[PDB]
Amino acid sequence: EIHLKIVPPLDKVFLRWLARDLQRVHGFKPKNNTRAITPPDSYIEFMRLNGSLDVDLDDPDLAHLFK
Amino acid sequence: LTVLIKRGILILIHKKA
Amino acid sequence: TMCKGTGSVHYQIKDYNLRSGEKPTADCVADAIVENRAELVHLPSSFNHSAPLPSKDCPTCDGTGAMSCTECKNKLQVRISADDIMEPPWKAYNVLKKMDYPYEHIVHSMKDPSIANFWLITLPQIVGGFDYDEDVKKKIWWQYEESMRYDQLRDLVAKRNPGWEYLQDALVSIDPVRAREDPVIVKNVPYYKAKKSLEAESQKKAQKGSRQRKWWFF
Amino acid sequence: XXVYVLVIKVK
Amino acid sequence: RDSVDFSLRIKKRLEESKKLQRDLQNRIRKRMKKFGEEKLFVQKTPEGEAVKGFPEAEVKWMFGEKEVVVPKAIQLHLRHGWKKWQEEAKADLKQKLLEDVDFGKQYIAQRQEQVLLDRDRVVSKTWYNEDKSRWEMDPMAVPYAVSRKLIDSARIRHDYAVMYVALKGDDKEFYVDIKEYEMLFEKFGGFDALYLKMLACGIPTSVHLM
Amino acid sequence: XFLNNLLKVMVXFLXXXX
Amino acid sequence: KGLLPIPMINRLIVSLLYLTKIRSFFSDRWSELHLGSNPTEEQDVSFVPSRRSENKEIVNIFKIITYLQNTVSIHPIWLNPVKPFQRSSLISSFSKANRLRFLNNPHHFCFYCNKRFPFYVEKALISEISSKSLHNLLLSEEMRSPNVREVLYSILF
Amino acid sequence: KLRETERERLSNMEELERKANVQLERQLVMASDWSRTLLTMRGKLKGTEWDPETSHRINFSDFMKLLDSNSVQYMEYSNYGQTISVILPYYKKEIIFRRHIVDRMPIDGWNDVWKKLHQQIVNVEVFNVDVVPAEVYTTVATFVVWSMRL
Amino acid sequence: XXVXXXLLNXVFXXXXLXHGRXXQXXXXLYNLMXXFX
Amino acid sequence: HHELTRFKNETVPSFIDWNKWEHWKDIRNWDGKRVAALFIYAFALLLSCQRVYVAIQAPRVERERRELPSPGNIEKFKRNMWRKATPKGLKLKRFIEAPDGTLVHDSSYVGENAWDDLKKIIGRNARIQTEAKKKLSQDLGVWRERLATWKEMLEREKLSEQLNSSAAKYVVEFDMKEVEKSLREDVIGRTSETEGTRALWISKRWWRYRPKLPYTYFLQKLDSSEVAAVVFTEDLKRLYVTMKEGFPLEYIVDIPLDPYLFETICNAGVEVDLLQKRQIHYFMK
Ligand SMILES: [Zn+2]
Repeated sequence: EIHLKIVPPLDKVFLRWLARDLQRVHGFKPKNNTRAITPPDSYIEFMRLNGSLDVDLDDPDLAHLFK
Repeated sequence: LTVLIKRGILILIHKKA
Repeated sequence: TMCKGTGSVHYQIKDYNLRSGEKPTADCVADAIVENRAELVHLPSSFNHSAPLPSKDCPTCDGTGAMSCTECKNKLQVRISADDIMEPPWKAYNVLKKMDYPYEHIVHSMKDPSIANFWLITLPQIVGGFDYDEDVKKKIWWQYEESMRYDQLRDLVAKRNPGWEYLQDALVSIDPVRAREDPVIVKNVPYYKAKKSLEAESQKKAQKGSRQRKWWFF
Repeated sequence: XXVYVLVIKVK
Repeated sequence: RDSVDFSLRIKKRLEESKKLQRDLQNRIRKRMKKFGEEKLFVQKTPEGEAVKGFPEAEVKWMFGEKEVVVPKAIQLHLRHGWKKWQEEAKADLKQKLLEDVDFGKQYIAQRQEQVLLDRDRVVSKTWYNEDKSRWEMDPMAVPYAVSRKLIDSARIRHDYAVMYVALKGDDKEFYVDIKEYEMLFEKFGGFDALYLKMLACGIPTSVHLM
Repeated sequence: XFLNNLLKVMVXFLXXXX
Repeated sequence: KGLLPIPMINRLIVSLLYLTKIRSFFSDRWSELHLGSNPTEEQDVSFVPSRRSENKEIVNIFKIITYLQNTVSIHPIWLNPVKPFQRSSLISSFSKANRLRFLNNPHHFCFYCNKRFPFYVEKALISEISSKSLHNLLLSEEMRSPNVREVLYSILF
Repeated sequence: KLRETERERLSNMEELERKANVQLERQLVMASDWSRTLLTMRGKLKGTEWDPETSHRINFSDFMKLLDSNSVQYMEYSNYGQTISVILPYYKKEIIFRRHIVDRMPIDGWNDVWKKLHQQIVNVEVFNVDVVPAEVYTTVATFVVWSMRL
Repeated sequence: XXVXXXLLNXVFXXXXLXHGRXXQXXXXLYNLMXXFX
Repeated sequence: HHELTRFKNETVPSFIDWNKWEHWKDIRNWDGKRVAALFIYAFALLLSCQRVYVAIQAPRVERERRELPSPGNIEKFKRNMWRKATPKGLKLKRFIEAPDGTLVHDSSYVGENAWDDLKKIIGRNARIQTEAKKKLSQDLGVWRERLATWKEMLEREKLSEQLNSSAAKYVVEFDMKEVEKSLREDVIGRTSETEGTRALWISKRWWRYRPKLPYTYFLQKLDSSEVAAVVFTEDLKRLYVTMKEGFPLEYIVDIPLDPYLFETICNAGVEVDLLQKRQIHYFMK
């Protein structure tokens, strides 16, 4: 089935730098009282190309339930 | 050409003599 | 790497344990340096500063510029293989694998729409005999235009147009490591500005000298 | 001197 | 007067950024003073070994006997709004395809065709090794199948030298070498990033002793 | 598992004898 | 082909864009350029022109040497004003200026007369499973082919 | 109509003369090499840059500074970079050239070092001495020398 | 000046260089790291 | 050397600490040494400017004192010579360095618009002397003032083009439709009968004596598009060249391992191959 390890034999330094950059970019900070800012046409076009704009058709709430 | 300094050190050198 | 191989690393006094009743002068700092009551710290010459600090020898390499491999130990400095007699393909390929084939001769020449079109698209389509998808071509073009931001900003800040310090801070904001070494960006703005004004008045007085030097032989 | 293709000089 | 105007716009947005950074620093100070006292210092690198291209003079922050990391200020505030309008656009398109009937069917047919094309492309590089009598795949396009999320399960020999990878909707257990993947993508993360992007996607993984 | 059922519907046929 | 990266394929583009300046966390573009493109566009060697070429040269050398010795002596004691851009084709001279700009020295191999050259030209199974589990080879630290294993086994013998 | 025959004759004459031109270029380069190796053994060229004399060692940083100062214009190369040497003029007038063997050029400065070297250098010298005739020399030589002592 | 309409919103560091993951993947990875905190 | 160390340690960083611009920009507290250094910079600037002015001016006065068949035909003849020299669509500019510090664009060098659109045939042969020209003209049966003035005017243009190249900068531009056509023509269409007969033939005629040649001349002749092939040995410590003309064709060039070697092997456009030895030859040794 599925299994994992907490201490893997992978490289050590890369995990530390990935975690540190994860704290430096994300941290834990959420926000809710914020109005969304519009992206320019360049970021919008790149988001179109990468295919991350697709609606979550996987979720069978109402998107896939009729199909 | 590959001279050996003690404590096991191998040093490559120039051509010959 | 802590001296990059140059060896002339900068030094700085970080903290000073001043006696109660004195002022932070320079001679008191020197006297503390005599008795080592000030924190002497090493700054790399890779960091370039507004004030050139004393550049002395790097203690990590003793001025040679290299660190010996301390991971290798004296007990295992020798092997048993007769690989040294038959010159292998893998040693040559490995020693040549750290030569990088330095691509700077095309990256700088690449900054042209027609030339970028050629190198990026036309050559792979001709040599490989394939054809790109439109997603591939458009992602190449987007990543290219995204990469050209720094050189466009460098060209714009090279004009010395009024208000160029804002574009200077934009350059130091977009990419730290490259802006730490760009010779166009000046570390101290009032330095360059007042030196420019002083050079203007200096060529004014140079014109005065070179114009009154021609009024005495007549 | 050196070859100074326009991307160096024009832009 | 246009270049100077653009540089003044840059200046005012940079002043906005510095004000944002200063007030976020103040908020961090007010929120984190409940634990300890600040010990800001530039700790000199204790490694002496990092020739792998990592930046120098890391900053160790102590607020008492604890650990804290200084984050980016304006970048987080922009990422929140960008993900917010991402969510709003996705929800608007969802409810719109809930209103109409034909455009949703066209969209799901396009998803069907693109998934078919991706799976066909990833199986265009397979082969059967009859010397060992198994199925093998190019590891080169193994990440690509991950991008479409085409992987069913991961079976891992210890020492991380060989993967056996299952295809979604297929009964084969493809044999792929990982030494070659390291030799290909050692500048791009190697197998460390490979196993990490198995782990991030929440794919089922399991290790065995072969 | 929408992708899994989709691929179950639309199984293919590639030789690639090597 | 790993010696000369310009092929005279997609790895060239990848090294052109992504490798040039921490995580950088993106190998997907490599595969996207790889599979996002679809192709749509006598083992018998001949030494005959090789032999006929040296035949031609050995023929021509005699007359050329006669004219040369009639002209020159050696004693015991316009075109483009950039030398590489002559008799070079369009695609050969294309990347030539790209190398001229960064590296300026041709070494200009012309000079002869030092102390070394006083001559002068004159022109006119219970425990087996536990053993399987026990072995701590998870640190590889190897970083070729099994044929090399055979030849190295022979060398060791 | 006969001027095209004149053009063809002039083209053939130009072919002959430029054949002779490149051939004389090769003549001079091989004759120069032969005269060089003939003058090397006799010792008449002793002390010049073609037969230098040993001196003190040097480090990587001194080589880097002398690279910034444009002194390096001749080298001696061998063995994939693990043993290199340089040659410097000095002012004794009498201008003499000395060789200095560089110590432990570590791993990865060369692609930067060759960034400057290739622009200063006028002529590199590469030595080709294999291992097996050297080893045959070691075994036969220790045999004969120790038999001479005996 | 023609691209500068977006460049004034593109001078904000390098925001289109670190986005290759959705929010959920980030959260999943985040809870799969160590519990030092 | 004892004082120079302390001079580096405590004088020049203290100098730049006094030359730190927080005090300099405030004119109301300019120190006496501060304005003294200002005056030193002014004097140095004046001296340097006057010296470079007189140094630039003096050879111009020297050449002034030393100095003291339509022109359209000249333009067409120079056009013909440049079309003989370099291929079509490569336009090469002579952008002249002015003494002041600006870059003047002349528009009369033939390297720009040469590509832009019974006595003429013989007279266009300047590679051959006029002696044999008149000898073979008497063999034809066919004016000395015109040849004399051709000689004079070519001397004039030679002197002018020599003078223009003292201090100038150069700019290429290709013809990307023509250049891409050349790539399709000569990279994809180079179908020589010699496909792979290079390394094997060396492996057979190893008994030949190939003389030695240096690295830098090997580079200088490889770049020239004079060589037909380049051959790599399996230890990458020897390289047997095979050019198109010469006596001998093949030589031996000993090689340093650097990337620019392989870069010029590429940009020259030569035949690249590596001889493969067997697996006993490194066990025989
Ligand atoms: Zn050091």
